[PDB]
Amino acid sequence: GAMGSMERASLIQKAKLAEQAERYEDMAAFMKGAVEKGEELSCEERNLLSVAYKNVVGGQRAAWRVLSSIEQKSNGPEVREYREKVETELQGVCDTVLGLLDSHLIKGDAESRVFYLKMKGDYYRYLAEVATGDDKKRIIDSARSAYQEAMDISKKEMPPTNPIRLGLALNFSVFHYEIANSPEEAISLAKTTFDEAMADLHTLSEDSYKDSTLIMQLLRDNLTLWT
Amino acid sequence: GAMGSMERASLIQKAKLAEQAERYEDMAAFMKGAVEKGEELSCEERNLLSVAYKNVVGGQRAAWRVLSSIEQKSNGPEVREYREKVETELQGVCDTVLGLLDSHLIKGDAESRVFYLKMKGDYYRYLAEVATGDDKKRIIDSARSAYQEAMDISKKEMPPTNPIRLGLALNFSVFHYEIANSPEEAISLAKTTFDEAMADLHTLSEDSYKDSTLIMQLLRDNLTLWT
Amino acid sequence: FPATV
Amino acid sequence: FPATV
Ligand SMILES: O=C(C1=C(O)C(=O)N(c2ccccc2O)[C@@H]1c1ccc([N+](=O)[O-])cc1)c1ccccc1
Ligand SMILES: O=C(C1=C(O)C(=O)N(c2ccccc2O)[C@@H]1c1ccc([N+](=O)[O-])cc1)c1ccccc1
Ligand SMILES: [Mg+2]
Ligand SMILES: [Mg+2]
Repeated sequence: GAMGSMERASLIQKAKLAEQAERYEDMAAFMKGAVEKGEELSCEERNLLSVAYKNVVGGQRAAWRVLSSIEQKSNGPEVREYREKVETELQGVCDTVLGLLDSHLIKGDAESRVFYLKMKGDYYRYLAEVATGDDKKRIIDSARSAYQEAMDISKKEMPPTNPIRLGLALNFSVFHYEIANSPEEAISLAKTTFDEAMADLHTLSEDSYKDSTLIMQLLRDNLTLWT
Repeated sequence: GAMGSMERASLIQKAKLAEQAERYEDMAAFMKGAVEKGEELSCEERNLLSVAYKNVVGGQRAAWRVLSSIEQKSNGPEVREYREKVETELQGVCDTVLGLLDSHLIKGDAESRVFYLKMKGDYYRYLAEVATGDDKKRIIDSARSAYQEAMDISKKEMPPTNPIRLGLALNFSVFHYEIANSPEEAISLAKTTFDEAMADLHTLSEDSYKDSTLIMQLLRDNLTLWT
Repeated sequence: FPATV
Repeated sequence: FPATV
């Protein structure tokens, strides 16, 4: 493809250059070409992939919500039209990632399998944010199943302070509140996740405790805004 | 072209939507299609055009300087390669605007003619920032001539507090310092421009004084960093 | 909006 | 960098 004549190592190098330059579209593109070499990604490579696509899709969601809110207060076809144009681009990026996950990445180490399944649920969540009708809750089921399988693996194979486990549960909680119309389970899981991290705070790791304490603060922040 | 089936008015509407959504690439694209309808642009439309393309090219310049600085401290071809890739995109956007100016916009009212000629010098300046060799100072001459013609019109037909006149002179001063290797004329014109705005401060306008006082502060800021 | 990571 | 507008 676009990047198939480039060495995988150079693609990783340039993904990092693009991150320094805040060229997240380029970053995602280099990382996609790297994934497509057919070898698995290290922890650091996994995170370059997630960062790139999160920035790209994050800016698309921010634009969609602007226009969508304008489109609500307005109720000429121009706002619908343009909202729909951004919506269709957002859907294309989600499909790209979801295809990368099912075609190459998901397949491994437990932290690895949780990571990708949490991404599958996340980008199914972003599609759900803009979908409607029969297509919609087909998406919601897809998101839930990806999240559920990831929760089971992380409870079994990861300590309760692990930042992927914590971050997974923060996002599954948000899925419950904002997507599945169940503030109850959202609050329960957020509080269970925090309480259990504190019960076994001795499991924090030299390499990752800063990350865990941050996600734990975010779990409290979501409970504070939901109470 | 891409937008030729769309009403000019809808294109203006959607340029404004894209600005609210911070989709400056879309904004530039809608404004280009609007320009290409062949009618002149109002003051407000002129500013939608400049804003769009300034954000697009501004992000490209920020990325180029990151990589270029990395490329200097590094003295593998990957940094050169990627710098060159961003460089070539930056050149494409400048050529797009410069072609829009010569093919459609320059052609009118005096504020109008100054506005476009200042853009021609500006985007010739951004090409000069990355050019080399014979191609380079061919660009510098192009920038200077555009700026000079705009200075003459604004001195003759505009008051010294007019924000386009002030902004033009701020940028021509910067052209002298950063591009033409002449800190002398850069400082002179910046100080002349400020002093003359203050001499005739009674000419500030109800509709634009906030803009003039801001550019006047920026003129002082550049003198402060150049002294 | 609530926080995600 | 110096200021431009
Ligand atoms: O920037 C952040 C991270 C990285 O740079 C990185 O290597 N992390 C990491 C730490 C331990 C094990 C595996 C890992 O990947 C971080 C990370 C943590 C959770 C999630 N998540 O999606 O749940 C993704 C990445 C970061 C992002 C959000 C809150 C705190 C920190
Ligand atoms: O946002 C800014 C502006 C607008 O929204 C706008 O309508 N202006 C305007 C005011 C009077 C006459 C004609 C005009 O176009 C502003 C403007 C002023 C100078 C320049 N320049 O390039 O020199 C471009 C636009 C703005 C940008 C920079 C510093 C202050 C203000
Ligand atoms: Mg990080
Ligand atoms: Mg403005």
